[PDB]
Amino acid sequence: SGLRQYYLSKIEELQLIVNDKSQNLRRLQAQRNE
Amino acid sequence: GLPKNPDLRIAQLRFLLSLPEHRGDAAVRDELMAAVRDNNMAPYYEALCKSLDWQIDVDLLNKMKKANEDELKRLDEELEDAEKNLGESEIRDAMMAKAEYLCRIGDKEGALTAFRKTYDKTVALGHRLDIVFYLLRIGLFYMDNDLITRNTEKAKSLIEEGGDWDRRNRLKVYQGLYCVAIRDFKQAAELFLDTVSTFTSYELMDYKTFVTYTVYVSMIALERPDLREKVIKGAEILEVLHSLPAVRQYLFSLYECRYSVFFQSLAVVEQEMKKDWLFAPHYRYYVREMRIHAYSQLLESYRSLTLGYMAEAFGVGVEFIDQELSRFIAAGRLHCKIDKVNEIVETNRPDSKNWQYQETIKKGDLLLNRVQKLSRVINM
Amino acid sequence: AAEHSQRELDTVTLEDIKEHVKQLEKAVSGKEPRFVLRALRMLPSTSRRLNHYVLYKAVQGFFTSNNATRDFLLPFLEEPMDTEADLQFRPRTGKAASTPLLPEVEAYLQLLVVIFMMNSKRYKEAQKISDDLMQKISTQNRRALDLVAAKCYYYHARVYEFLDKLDVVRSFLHARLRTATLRHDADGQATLLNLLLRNYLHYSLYDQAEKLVSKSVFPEQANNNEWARYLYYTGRIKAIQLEYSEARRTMTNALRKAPQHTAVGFKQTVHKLLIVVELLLGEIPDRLQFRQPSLKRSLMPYFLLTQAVRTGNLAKFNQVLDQFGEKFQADGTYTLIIRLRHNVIKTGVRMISLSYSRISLADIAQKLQLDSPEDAEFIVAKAIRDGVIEASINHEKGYVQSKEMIDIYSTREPQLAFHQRISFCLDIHNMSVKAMRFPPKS
Amino acid sequence: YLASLIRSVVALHNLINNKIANRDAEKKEG
Amino acid sequence: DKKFHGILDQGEGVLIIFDEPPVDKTYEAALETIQNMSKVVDSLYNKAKKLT
Amino acid sequence: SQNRVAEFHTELERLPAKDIQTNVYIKHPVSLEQYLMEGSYNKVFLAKGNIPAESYTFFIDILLDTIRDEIAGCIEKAYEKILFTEATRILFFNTPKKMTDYAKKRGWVLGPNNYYSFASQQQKPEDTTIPSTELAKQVIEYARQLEMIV
Amino acid sequence: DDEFEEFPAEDWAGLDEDEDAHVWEDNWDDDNVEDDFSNQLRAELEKH
Repeated sequence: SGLRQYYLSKIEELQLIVNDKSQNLRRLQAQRNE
Repeated sequence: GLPKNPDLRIAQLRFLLSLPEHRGDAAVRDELMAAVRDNNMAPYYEALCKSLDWQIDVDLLNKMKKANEDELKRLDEELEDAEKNLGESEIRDAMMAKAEYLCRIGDKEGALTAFRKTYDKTVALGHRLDIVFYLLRIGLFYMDNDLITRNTEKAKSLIEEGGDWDRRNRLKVYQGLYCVAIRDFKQAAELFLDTVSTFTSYELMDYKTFVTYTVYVSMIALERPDLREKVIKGAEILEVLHSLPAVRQYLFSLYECRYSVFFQSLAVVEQEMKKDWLFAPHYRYYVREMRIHAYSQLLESYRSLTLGYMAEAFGVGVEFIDQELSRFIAAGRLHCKIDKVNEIVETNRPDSKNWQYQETIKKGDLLLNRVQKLSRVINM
Repeated sequence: AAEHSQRELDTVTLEDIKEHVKQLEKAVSGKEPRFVLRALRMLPSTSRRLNHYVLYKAVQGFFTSNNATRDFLLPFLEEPMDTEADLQFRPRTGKAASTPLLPEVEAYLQLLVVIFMMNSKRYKEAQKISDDLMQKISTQNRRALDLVAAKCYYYHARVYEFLDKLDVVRSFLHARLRTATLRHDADGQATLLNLLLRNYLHYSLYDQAEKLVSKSVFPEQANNNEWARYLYYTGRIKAIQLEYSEARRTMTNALRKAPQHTAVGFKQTVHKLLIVVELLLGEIPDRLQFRQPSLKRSLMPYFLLTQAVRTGNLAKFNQVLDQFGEKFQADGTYTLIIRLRHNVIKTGVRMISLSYSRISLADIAQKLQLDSPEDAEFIVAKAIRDGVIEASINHEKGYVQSKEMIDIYSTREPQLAFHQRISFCLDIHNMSVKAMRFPPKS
Repeated sequence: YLASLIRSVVALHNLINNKIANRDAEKKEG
Repeated sequence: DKKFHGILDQGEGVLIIFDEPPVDKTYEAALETIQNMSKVVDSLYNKAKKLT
Repeated sequence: SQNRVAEFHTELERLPAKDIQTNVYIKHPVSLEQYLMEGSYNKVFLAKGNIPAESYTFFIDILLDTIRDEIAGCIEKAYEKILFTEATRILFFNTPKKMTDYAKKRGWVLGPNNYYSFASQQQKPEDTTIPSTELAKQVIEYARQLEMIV
Repeated sequence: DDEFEEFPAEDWAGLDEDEDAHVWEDNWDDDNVEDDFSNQLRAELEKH
């Protein structure tokens, strides 16, 4: 009830960014391994 | 070579009677009646009478049907006798005879089904090609477009399997007549010129008429270099042209730049295509395109030009040439800009580099649109 | 006899719905929202073939966790007609049946329900369930739920239109658009912009739509289809105002961005509007389209209209407008074709300019079947003012003079154009090599 | 510009081939 | 018949002479390559179906 | 009369159809606008005599002045060195001098009598300087995107 | 696909049979009514 929604939306932003970044890094590691 | 069945003279006369200004010709009507009486085409007589509201000569039709029935029953009896004991060949001869008679009397469906039955029974590639050529011919008589395309594809497939090359060239002539029919004049010119030395399809038209069609289409589809190196030099087109002063003058006038005489010739060629059965559809496009081509020929070697000079070269007025030129510049065809205050026709003809740049823009834009669409479509 | 075939069709559809739910589950688990879009490509085929039996079995098996949703969904569904060979479709096994269903799967099920209630001429119940679904979605907050939410808003709009209550939902769409543009979704934003434009058009409220479009920004990553819809609506709104050329350009972009095979009605719409706008622009649209089979008989009014505009004959224009009048009005263009009727001269003046490099004004008056040459004088001057023609009037001799042709290549235009295209190509490549995923260590 | 068009087409082709290979590997795995 | 280079000027009785490279042989090659890769994109599309 | 044709037509959209070609009272705006679209300026100027209601009469004047500015703009953008059978003739002025003040308001040279230059040349921009810095940045960016790891 | 079922197609109430169904190339100019070009030449010659 206290400031949760703000924490929640901001964590959602960080989560989306980190997921995209992890996919990018997976691809990039695959290329470097090859 | 092949039987003159169906007499495409009959198609030509039927068309001629169709025109209002040729419905009442006693000579043509009598000629057609003689043709019907000589070949006894009862279904054709009925279809003609129906379309024309012509009084039926019952006295003559009675004996017409009597003879028709007699011949039909005789042919069926011969087929039965052959099939009873004779195997192949004689039965095939009888079935060919049945199909041939049915086509002669003009019965569309009967002759067509008969030719199909003969084909299915026929295994001889030469005879298969004979059958297909007959089917193409009848599809021409009735301008049966779907039948014509199917038969042409069938002939092409059989010929690709391998066949006598006389029949290949015959297919070339048939395709050329068709392409003339459907206003694809370029292929018509190409095939007609290629086969100028191997026209064996006399069932279609006299050799004089084949060359007349070939020249007519060549001067609208080919260019001046090719025109010189095929038409005006060819040994054949010249040897025949010794008996057609009109077409020879028409061609040479365009080529040598006798423009007044060229127009005088195109006037009567308009008529010689309006009266025709295979060209009349595009009788107002061919003349107009040829007018474009002449206008762009005279203007191919003149930075400027006095409208009076155009008139005196064409033996026409000034208002007329002005009208036609403005019209065709509207159409987006010709490359020039008239000036009225002083009668000059100064040319504007476009630059090469800029044209290449513009075409590159257009084509590359098309390709980029496709590549973007394709990139997106993979995921959605 | 056909009953057995229908039964097999139902079984295969049940398996297919199982497949879509599996795909949604994979997408929700694996942090790949785009993986649902696979689940959301075959909706039209499913809807065109769905059946009550399939719906009953699906809702029975999938909603193992009997919740108020189940009680709200079953009653509308007709029960099997004394089914005896029922296989009791049980997609959820053991733990899966006990555990709660995923928000995305449940949203997709509600979507199939509302679609089926739409195909049948039963709009009230469909609308009820749709409000329930909207409440559900708005209550939650998830990504793949958002991707499905896109089409849920599309279907909410479709039902509200089929009930002719389009106005009443404007605020819901507005707040949904606000939340979306706050949360950084792309497809949802495109969908809600398109729906808002459709709502604004339905009631010919053009000034409000103009403000809205001029203020919001279309996200640059949408589908082909949402881009097509946005482009059509913007083209229509401009054509209704006076910016003809941009309307023409946006429309052609749309027509070039639509699906190739389907959307016969959409192509019809854009083509008729394109014809009208070009005519309004003094050009002549090409005759190739009119004989295309998919638009042959749908444009005969416009075929006659152009035949009239070229050889301008107010008698013929009036005949064609009057006869095919109710139709024009039905299309939603009548106003524009009227705007044409008083501009029939423009085609002629553009023709005169293209054809002639200098003509006396009296010659123009003779050529345009006008009154004293002052009228043609004025029309030409206004034209050159508009920008449709490039020339210069000079009466002291009494002739209007066209401007020469300038060399485009020597300038810097070619460099600019090729630079833009090169940038696009490099971007295509970067995206393309980005899209790769090498999961063999999956 | 021509060079870049060529390169874009080739990279797209590579993406398509990788996608098809992934799909086939999944279908075989499923 | 392209015997030489130039064009007349009727009325004024002049005869201009110049020299023109009507073609450049580096834009034609580019246009042909664009057409060829249009055909290649068509082929990729025809091979994009399998993905569906 | 306020030179807002875009709003003119946005509003025309709202109303039904029958009133447009049936209602004499609304016939005036649509018909006058059609007359202006067809370039016909004599017809609009003469059409004052026929009016639906007397209240409009004030705004007929403002429309007349608006179209006068419009014709001045057409002449300025169009034409080369004045003429058009004398300014006052096509400006529909009862007195030849009535145009002097309006010409003064606009940026007209006021040459020989009824002979004012509009400067349609627009300076004829021909100077070119080869903007290079932009081109160099463009090319280095091509190279950047070409060699970076993506 | 995303079939625009939202947008309606054209009604098939009348659906009159094709008048000629010719398919060669259409072209815009074919609509114009000329005057039998030979006739125009003849009239020119009569008027000179």
